[PDB]
Amino acid sequence: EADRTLFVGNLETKVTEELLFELFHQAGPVIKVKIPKDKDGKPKQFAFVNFKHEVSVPYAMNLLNGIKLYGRPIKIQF
Amino acid sequence: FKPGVISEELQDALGVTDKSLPPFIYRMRQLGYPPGWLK
Ligand SMILES: [Br-]
Repeated sequence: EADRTLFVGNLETKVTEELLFELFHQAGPVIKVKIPKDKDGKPKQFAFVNFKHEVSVPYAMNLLNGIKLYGRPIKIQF
Repeated sequence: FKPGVISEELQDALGVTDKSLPPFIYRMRQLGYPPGWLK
């Protein structure tokens, strides 16, 4: 009943799941980061960050929104 | 949990020139200790 998932968009193409893991690990313990695939297996330009605890979600919003990764500011809409 | 300690891959992604400058610690001091690390 607790939603511990963040949606993060506008990722630059070089951003990886391990990269986001380490980055959002600063805001709180991260369980997994998934970057979904396209119809041809292409990685999408957004990712799902799943935290261990719900409280990590609002904190990560303030700490990490707009941070530039490879010149592209991430957009945390969740 | 060591705040502002990051790998070289992340430093290049963040564009950090100087590795001794801790990133994210300045604002954590304002926001407070990340609640998800307390538990
Ligand atoms: Br910062």
